[PDB]
Amino acid sequence: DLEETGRVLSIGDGIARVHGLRNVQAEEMVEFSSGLKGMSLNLEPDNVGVVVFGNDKLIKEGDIVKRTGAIVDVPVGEELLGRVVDALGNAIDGKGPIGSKARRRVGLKAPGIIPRISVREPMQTGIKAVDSLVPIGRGQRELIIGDRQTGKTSIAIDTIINQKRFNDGTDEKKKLYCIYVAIGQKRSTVAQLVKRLTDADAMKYTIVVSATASDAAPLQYLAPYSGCSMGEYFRDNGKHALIIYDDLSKQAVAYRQMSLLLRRPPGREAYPGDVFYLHSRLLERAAKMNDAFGGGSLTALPVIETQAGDVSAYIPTNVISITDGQIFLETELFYKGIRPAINVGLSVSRVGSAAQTRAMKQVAGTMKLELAQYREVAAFAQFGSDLDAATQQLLSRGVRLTELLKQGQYSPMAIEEQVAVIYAGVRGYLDKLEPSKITKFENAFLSHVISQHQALLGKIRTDGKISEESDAKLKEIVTNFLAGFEA
Amino acid sequence: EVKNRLDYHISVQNMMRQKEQEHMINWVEKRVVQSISAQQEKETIAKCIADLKLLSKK
Amino acid sequence: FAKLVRPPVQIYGIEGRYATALYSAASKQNKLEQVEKELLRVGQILKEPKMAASLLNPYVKRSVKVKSLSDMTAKEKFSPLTSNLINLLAENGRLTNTPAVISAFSTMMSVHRGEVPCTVTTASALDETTLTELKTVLKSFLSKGQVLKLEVKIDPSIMGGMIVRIG
Amino acid sequence: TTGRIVAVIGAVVDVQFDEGLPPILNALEVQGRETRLVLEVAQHLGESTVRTIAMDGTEGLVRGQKVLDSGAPIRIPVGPETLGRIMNVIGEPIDERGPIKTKQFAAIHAEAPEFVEMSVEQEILVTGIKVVDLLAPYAKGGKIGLFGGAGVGKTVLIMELINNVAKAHGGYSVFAGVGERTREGNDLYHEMIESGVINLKDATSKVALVYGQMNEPPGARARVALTGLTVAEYFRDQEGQDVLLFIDNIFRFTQAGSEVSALLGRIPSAVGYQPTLATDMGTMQERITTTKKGSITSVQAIYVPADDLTDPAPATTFAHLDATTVLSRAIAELGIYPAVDPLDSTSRIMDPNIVGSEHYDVARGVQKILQDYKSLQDIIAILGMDELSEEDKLTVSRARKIQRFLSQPFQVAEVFTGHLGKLVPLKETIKGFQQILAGEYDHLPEQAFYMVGPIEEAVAKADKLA
Amino acid sequence: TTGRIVAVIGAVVDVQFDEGLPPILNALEVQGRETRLVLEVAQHLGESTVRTIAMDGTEGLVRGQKVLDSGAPIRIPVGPETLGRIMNVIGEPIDERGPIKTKQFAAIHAEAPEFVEMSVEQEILVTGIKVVDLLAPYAKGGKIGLFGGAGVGKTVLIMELINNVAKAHGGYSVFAGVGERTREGNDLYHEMIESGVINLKDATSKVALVYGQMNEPPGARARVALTGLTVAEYFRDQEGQDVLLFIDNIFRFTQAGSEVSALLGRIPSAVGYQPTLATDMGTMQERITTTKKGSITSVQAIYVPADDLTDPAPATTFAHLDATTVLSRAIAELGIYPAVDPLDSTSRIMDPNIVGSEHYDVARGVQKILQDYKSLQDIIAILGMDELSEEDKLTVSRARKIQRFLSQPFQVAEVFTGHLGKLVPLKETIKGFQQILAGEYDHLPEQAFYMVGPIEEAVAKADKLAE
Amino acid sequence: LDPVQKLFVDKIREYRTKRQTSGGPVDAGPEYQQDLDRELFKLKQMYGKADMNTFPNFTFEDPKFE
Repeated sequence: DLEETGRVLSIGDGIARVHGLRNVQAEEMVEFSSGLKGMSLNLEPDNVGVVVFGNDKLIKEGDIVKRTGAIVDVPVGEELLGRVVDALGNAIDGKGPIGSKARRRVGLKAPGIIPRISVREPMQTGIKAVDSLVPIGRGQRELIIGDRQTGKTSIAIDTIINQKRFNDGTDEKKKLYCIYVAIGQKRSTVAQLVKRLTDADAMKYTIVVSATASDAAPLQYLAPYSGCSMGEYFRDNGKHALIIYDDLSKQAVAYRQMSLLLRRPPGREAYPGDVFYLHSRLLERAAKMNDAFGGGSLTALPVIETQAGDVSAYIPTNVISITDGQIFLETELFYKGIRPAINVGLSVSRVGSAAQTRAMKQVAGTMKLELAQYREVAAFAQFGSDLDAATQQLLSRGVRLTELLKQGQYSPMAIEEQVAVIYAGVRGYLDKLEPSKITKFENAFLSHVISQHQALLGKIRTDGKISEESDAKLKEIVTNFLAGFEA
Repeated sequence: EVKNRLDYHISVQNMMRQKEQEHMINWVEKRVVQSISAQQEKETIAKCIADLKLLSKK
Repeated sequence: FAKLVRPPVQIYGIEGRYATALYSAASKQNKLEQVEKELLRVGQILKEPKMAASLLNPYVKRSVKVKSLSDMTAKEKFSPLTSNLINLLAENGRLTNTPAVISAFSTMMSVHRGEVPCTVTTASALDETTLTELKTVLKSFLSKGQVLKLEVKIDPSIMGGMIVRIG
Repeated sequence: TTGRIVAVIGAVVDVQFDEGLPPILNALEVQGRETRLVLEVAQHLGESTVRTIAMDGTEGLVRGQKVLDSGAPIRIPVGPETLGRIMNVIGEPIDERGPIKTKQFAAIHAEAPEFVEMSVEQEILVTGIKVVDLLAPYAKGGKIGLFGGAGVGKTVLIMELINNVAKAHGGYSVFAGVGERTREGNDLYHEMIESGVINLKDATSKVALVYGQMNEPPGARARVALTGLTVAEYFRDQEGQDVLLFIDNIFRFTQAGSEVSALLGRIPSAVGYQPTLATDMGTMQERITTTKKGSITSVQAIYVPADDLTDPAPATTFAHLDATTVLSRAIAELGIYPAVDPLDSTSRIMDPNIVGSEHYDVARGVQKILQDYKSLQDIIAILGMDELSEEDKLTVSRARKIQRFLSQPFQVAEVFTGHLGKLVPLKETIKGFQQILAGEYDHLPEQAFYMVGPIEEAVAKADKLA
Repeated sequence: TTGRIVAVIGAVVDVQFDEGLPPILNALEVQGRETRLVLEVAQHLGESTVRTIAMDGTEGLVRGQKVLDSGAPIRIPVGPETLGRIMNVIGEPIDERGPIKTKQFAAIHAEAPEFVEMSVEQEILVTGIKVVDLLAPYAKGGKIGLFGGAGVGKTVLIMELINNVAKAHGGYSVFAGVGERTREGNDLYHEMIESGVINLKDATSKVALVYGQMNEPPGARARVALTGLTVAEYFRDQEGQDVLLFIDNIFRFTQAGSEVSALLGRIPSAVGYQPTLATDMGTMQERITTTKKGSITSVQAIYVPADDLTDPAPATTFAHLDATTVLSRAIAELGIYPAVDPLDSTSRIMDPNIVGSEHYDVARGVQKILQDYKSLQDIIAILGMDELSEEDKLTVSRARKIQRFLSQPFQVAEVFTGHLGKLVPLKETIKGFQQILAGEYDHLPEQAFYMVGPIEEAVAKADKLAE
Repeated sequence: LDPVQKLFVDKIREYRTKRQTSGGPVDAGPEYQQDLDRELFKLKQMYGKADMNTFPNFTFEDPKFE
């Protein structure tokens, strides 16, 4: 009845000093009268400093605080693959609730060394630039960084679309289950987004954990942890997961704020310190696992949107140092229209080689380096004036290759297409052409192969990798095609 | 061009049923409630389940 | 210093940080009860202004307020350590606060072993209950009183609202 | 129910309401208020005490004084009868024209609509200003934030927007003078009257004016926005409206919140800014939308705090901005009213993937060309056009035509433009510039494009000359 | 003695002991938390209540719970069996191969060894890597902090050193992966495993690994520091050893301290810090030494928040060091690895004496040229050229060659670099730059100097770079 | 009522009454109806206006081969 209940000792600021229920199991989400849950974070003796899920407007004091007697868990399952939920795994989709009714403590930890297994994986993005230059393997926490839906977000889509190929393929590792933790992203933003993902029907292998620009702060805050709990499920259940946290900048904000409101200070940048732990605890749980975990993965794509490219920015520094690289995107370039827009100098996978795909590596590995120089002379050299043809070419060629790393948004690829177009540049074929025509070339080039060199694609696909032979066929394609492509 | 033509009807029958549901429901609940306590046995069913707490939660 | 002794209820301390002193103090020397009754007495022995309201009047010198409010009067038979704690709450101004210490206290030898569950209407009514057995039901029967819609309601006691609450 | 003044430390009025503590957000009207002083429950501090906020002035706060719960948040007129009317925050004729009655009054806490309940997919509200739509596509339900040179007929323009849009579109308007200069609003008042955008004769104006000027205490200044919202939702859903919500000036919101926070025992985070800044912001932002029926499109005067926009507050704001407007003196100087510098008239949601490619491209061509022409403004500044070729001449000329062509005359500031204004549907608009791009009208007078709304009247006008 | 947890406000665990409080620092075993929840007494809060700290986290705790003093501070397994193992604080097998069965136990506390009991003035441990030794020669048994933004190949670099050096080194080593990505530690593990130096067949290795990862609750990360110390001390003195002590990252440690400082009911500090930072460190760093009984050359990786050094914590840090490796984010940013700011990475320990003057001087000229050279760099940067002095040009270029010459690619990590470019034994190093000082090389390239080893080969590369 | 199904009954017979009125369940009344009238009309705005109770028929043509 009210058998064992407690009275809201005080309330103001969404911080419910709660009298009673005293023997609360720690970090129990409890329930107040108001429907509302809170989680009893703070056990002071005489009261519970209670972080309130939902908000204090509702609230009236002395109100019954019921144990919920439950420690924070979030629902876990897979029926959310095909769903949008709020952070508590309750829908918001309005389809009624998810079939996923299993729950799982978000209070979980990142596995040990032995559990884990290192990468050697590729992990395909369908974004050429990305898998090539910031080559991706599965399990990895890596920073997606870019400045104000500068297509930042777009990226995630192309990859997801790329995972389509896997989940729509049959992948036993590449079948990357996407968990989209949407942090702070306004309802419109999300609503909008979702609408697309569903359209991308990628939603089927996709969870969307949703903290829009409406949430109570812990909720926004919580959302990743929710996601965190879930993705490890796949990972550990062999299944290969992808989580997009977008973005922790907001989460942190909420969280600091949460502290602050809790009249708990912060440190640096007004941010508390173990927000480092926050991200660590959050992110370390994304990993590439040993076989005991079905080998699986939770590949973590945290997103931090640089604020003004600022990263020295303590929390960014933090995240950066956690991530095994960053993909910084050159937003002005984006704005130059360049989509992708990348700041590849500022895009790194320190890793590099464990994370790549041989098909691509065969042209791209080599290219990356070569580009290292092109780019290098794009920047290094910088006048009006010409150098030598080599470099001049490198610039021209490079520039061509630049188009190639673009990808009019929402258009990822399977590996051979990428490699294909790349072959064309690397192997000298389209140094020739111009950007205006690159883009065109590619279109044509694809329809050409699409029609024709499906064989070859077949091959490349087969080996997952190039063959000189395939190359020889390629060689022909490009040359000939190239000729067809203009004339 | 056909589809729009059927879908109004569906979508209206969906919205209509909710608007009958909420209005039924609200009017329904707002009429009948009170007579409940004059069943003291709504506190006897509290006592009943409460005696099957009171034996049967120990 | 001492070591912890706390009569059943027991409390949380804090304006009962004193209570707890005597939840060890009274308790020890087991004039637990002497004082237990003292307190009761005190309560109304207290309640009227005088040399008490004295304090309020800031300008009355606490120093001698104790020697007046407690000298002749609060030692009228409130003394053991009882006047001294009076004279402590006195100093420590916890005099206006004292009722609550009694409150707090008084659930003590009896009510020390109180009755809690939060239960509709005039809910529990601090008594005593033995958790192994039911005690609950009994009580209810005793009465066919309280108020339960005005007093605690069919929403708690049996969800009048809940059926609303699903939607 | 009653409250006592238990503590006044300013307008944080510690009220002890002792007949329970009505949920935070409840409006109380304080009893003993000659100056009907509403307190909003902010915290239930306990002790049957709440911390409450004056949204009004004080004195004669004779202690223990009696305070009355209205049992709800502040209730304010909702319903159409507000149009043409200026109410204070607390929903009362500061038009000083007797009751701004409505039919329904509303407790003004009412927040963040469900994501599904929107038509989750939003759509440009057609302004008709060529430049406007073109450069910053304005979304029904959206937040567009108006950065802009001062007094430049920001207002003039705005008035005109009401005319074209709130008129031509079903657009209604709300003016929320948040912390504005009462005086400018006064001036404006007369201006509005004058402009006829507001009308008295009939109060069937498109705009209800709500002012919660500098005069208000922050809570009031802060809150005039929810109020304004509360109506706008009313119209939006209820009157199905595309409401135009002029929230003028949002900075004053931020400012109002931020101030209180500290005092409010809330850490007002970075820069002083209320730690909730975003949440405040968010909860509010989520109320701005094309729901299903109606859109509340927020036309946001945005003072550029510290002209700084990394400025956490603006940073947040960015999230809230679909389309961003900086009004530009540079342009203005060119006599071009619109004074819009278009490069600052964007929508983040620009793309051809998003803002689709003719528009975009024509535009791309335009921003580029105009700039390129601007590159030439430096280049020409040296070399003269003589040293440039006709594509440059062309571009210049076109750019220039285009330049003029963004100029659309004004009924209002016949003083600035020189005359009565127009209206321009989009197809014609883009076509217009596209046409100029086709160079069609040779470079038959380009000053023709000056202060002409549709492109044709200029073509025609070029002819009357030629 | 027993307490019951009375307040849990996070992993600051307030235990009210209902009777006797053992002195502060007693490791307590919580009666209930099988999640071996050591609480370390932190404060005697008064009235038999202690503030104790969970190392661990807390969810599920009933406010109530009984805590039984483990009766001492932490006892940890010590001795050699910790070599080739992953120990946490408690020396548990994060090797995950079962225990780290020792004889010896330890209070993870240890204190500063007597000043006289130290060695007084140490002797250079050369650092191999040309740039490095040259400008920063180290002392055998030295404490070096490597300031550097983590993870910039920062971490890579340390590993590479380890590679060169720790390999080159015999003795033993202690490795503490604190707060670092478990993921990297995982790889590393396997890498060591692989290396077989993490012997897969010795419980030992030659290296003990101690971990206090980021994802941990603070106490664990915090305290692993003492632990690691205890072990290394164990080896240093007891095993008489030349221990190498690798720490990544003290920054996270320091941070851990600071983070708690507030929660600890203390004031945090400037920037939030632990205001006790200094005492903590002073005492800690003084726990560190190379006494007579052995020597610990401790290579301590330092993440420097936002690379702010200025930032008081690093400001403090400096005291503790006697060799600093200050990495230039800019140089690193030039890709240039070596990336160091070496006019900031310092040792007074470079000497005309100890390092002989040649080296030394060669360096002084270098330090100098470069030091001047930066100064302009900026001016000229915008202020372009020539209506100037071209002797300067000479230095600039030269500086640049030298600059490049410091660079050596990440030899091993072809995965990161694809490049090799070796280590330079010291005379060859001195020679190298000295030769550049002789400036003969100067009609030559610039990236020849970049990412290599022996100046001869670099020269070779110069020629070659000259096509 | 809390033989709980009697609260379902409590509701249900008022469903029984309401559904055993006309329109099935009504008493929603004209105010509901104006609301309906808008959204039902407003639907048509998105959606076109003709054969929402019959079949629409269509036509097939060409301009020129440009």
